[PDB]
Amino acid sequence: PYTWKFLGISKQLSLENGIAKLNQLLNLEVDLDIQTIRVPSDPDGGTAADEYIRYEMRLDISNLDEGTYSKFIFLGNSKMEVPMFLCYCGTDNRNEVVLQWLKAEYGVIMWPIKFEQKTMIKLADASIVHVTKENIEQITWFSSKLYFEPETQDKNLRQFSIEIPRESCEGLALGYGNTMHPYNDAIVPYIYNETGMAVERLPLTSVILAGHTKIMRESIVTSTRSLRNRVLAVVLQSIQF
Amino acid sequence: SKARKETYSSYIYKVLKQTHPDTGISQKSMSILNSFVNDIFERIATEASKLAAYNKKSTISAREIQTAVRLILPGELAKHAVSEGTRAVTKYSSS
Amino acid sequence: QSRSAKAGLTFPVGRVHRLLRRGNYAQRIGSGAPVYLTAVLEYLAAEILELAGNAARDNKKTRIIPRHLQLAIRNDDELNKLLGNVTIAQGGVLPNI
Amino acid sequence: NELRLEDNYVPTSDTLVVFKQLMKLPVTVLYDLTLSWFAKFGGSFDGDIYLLTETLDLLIEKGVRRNVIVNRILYVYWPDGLNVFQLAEIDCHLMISKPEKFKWLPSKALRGDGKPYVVKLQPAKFIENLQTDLAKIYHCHVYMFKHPSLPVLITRIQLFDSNKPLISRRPYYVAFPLNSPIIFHSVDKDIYARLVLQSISRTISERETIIFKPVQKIPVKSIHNIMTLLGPSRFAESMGPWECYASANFERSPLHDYKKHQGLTGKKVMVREFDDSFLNDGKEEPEIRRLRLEKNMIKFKGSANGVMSRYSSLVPIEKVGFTLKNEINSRIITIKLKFNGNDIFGGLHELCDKNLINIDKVPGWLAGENGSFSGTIMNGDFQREQ
Repeated sequence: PYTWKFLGISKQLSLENGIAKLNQLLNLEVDLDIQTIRVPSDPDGGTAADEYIRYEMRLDISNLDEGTYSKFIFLGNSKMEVPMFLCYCGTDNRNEVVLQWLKAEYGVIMWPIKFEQKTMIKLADASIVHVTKENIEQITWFSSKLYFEPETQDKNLRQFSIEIPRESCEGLALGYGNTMHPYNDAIVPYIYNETGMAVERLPLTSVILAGHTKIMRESIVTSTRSLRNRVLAVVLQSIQF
Repeated sequence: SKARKETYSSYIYKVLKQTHPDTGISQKSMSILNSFVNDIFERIATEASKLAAYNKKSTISAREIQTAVRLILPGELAKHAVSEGTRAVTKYSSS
Repeated sequence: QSRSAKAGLTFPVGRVHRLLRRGNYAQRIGSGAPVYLTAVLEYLAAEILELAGNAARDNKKTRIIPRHLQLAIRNDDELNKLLGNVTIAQGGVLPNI
Repeated sequence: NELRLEDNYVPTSDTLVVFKQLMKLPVTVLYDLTLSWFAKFGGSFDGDIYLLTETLDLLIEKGVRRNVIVNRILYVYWPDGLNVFQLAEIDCHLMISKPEKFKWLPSKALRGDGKPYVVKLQPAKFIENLQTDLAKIYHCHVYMFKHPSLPVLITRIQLFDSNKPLISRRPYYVAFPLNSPIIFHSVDKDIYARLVLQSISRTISERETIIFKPVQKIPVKSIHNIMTLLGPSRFAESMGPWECYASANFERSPLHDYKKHQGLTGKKVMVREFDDSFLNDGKEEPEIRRLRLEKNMIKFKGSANGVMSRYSSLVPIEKVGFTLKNEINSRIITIKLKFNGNDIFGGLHELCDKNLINIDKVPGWLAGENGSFSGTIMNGDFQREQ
């Protein structure tokens, strides 16, 4: 279980400017990664709006020490208002020393990331979707459950949950048909369809998939090796105005 | 449902148990003791009030009460009574 | 901690204070009068109870009776003269000899 | 077999635990018990009833602190210990004073194949047979008392062990309604729980085999509430929106006057939109606001005024977990809902007031119908959990 801390960027910055001068303050070597790929918003075609640039590096020498392991993953655009954001995992001094170094370098100031219901559910859609080496999209499904914590007096109803077996998830999407957003057309309406509760209006605490991710508003938790690309893209649009 | 009877019963019983615990009290004896105490208190209070009113004394104090009890109780008991009362008042003032 | 507890008197003190105030004996009441009167009353009650108890000892019975109360009161000549006008209910009369 | 206990045995119960039992009882009830206690077994006080009731009355006159009188009855009147009958009295009086602190579980009695057996308990005969069936194994002492304001007959059973004074165990409470197959008993899972409950079934039958089946698995407190929930009453099987039928106040007698019949007056209603306009959203009229708030109360309380602040339901429940199964395209879709809180159906009512949940599309089971029962739902039919 790895907990990810999210964080945004005010204006677009350049990070490969001085990897030689980012090390003497820290006294050990740090590598560089330059990478960009296609992020198809629509399978039929994609404009220049999905042009994304991603950076990644670490601060470590000891591979045996799995606990003292941290990664800083960057990704974002350059044409909309907010250019990019950033994410990191783990607690250490290495998670901030570079952070001050670009505190006083570029003039960008940080802010915690806010999630609400309009965004929280749609993250699991990007988590469950998969891409192969032949650019073929198939979905690996998971038995999602939701956490609800409604604020009330007398604490009459303080917490309740909804659980869906994902074979029934299979039976819902197939009934709707081939959809790229299963939670738009098979799951979320069906809860309103039967029980009459609006998931989005109600205060949602957590969306849990079966052993793949752990989504909460305060922070996202995932047991994978590294976060994917569709997740970061949907986060970027959500925090965009 | 009944307005409580104002008596000295608990204190009389406590005095008896302080003296000696073996024996007890009958209801008729209890009424007799209550009436006797009430009569003595009424006598002493009336005497103190009359004596204070005689010397156009607006208040009642320890001197007036001591004179009243000396008037009522005969001297043999009065000596012990005034001695014990003076002891009690002086020690209360000290406290 | 009650004023009676400080005074060491079994009979209460504020009780006598409120009784004196209620009885309109004087326009203004004092402060040593209730404790003095309470002490005198306690002394008299203890004296009469002890004499009745001694009469009971001579009566070899664990129950004390108005009979024994009359014995004590009338045997003590001073107490008899103090309480000459009162009559004890079911008290009986003294033997001639 | 003289293993039964009389009403004069003195177990070596700790002074501290019985000190805390008298802690909760009010002052006015301590005076009542002490007078009755001396009239039955006496005490160590060297005096008669009149002498005892005199000094005890004086403790009330002085406003004596309860710690003094509690110590008086534990260290002066009965320094040696407390009687079993006295312990039963303090337990039942604590039961009456605080009925919300004790939980109960329902159980059903069956005779033959599936014919329910209504219980008819004789206060005398039910005692000696239970004593005979229990003393052959363990020391047994029982006590029966009737609820002052309820028709139930609460029975407490305590069992003693030899490890010489006897060591008391946790008492077992079994509540018998007047005439109902449902029997409410306390919660216990020890050697004594299966020995007491089993002995009751054999004792109360006396002519045919009787078996006990647990109706529910989640205990509910407030013995007053469980009687309305599952005991013999009109409100059973007509809860939720159908609570208006339990108390027939909407319909007048045939001999009653016919001008007051609501056919002439009619009812004030509002049109509900069958087209889905709840998802998208203008300030509502206060009259429209009042009618909208009335719709929520009708489907959770059963009437505009309410059978019973306003969000409290007739019977609060803690945990209810539903399971919904439907058939779509020749396969079963399962959704499991679990609720937890103080008043589940009261909480859902408030959320509908804040426009979070559509009031038109909530089903009957979510509205409070057949409450306190959790089970699978199919084809519009509710099935209780086995």
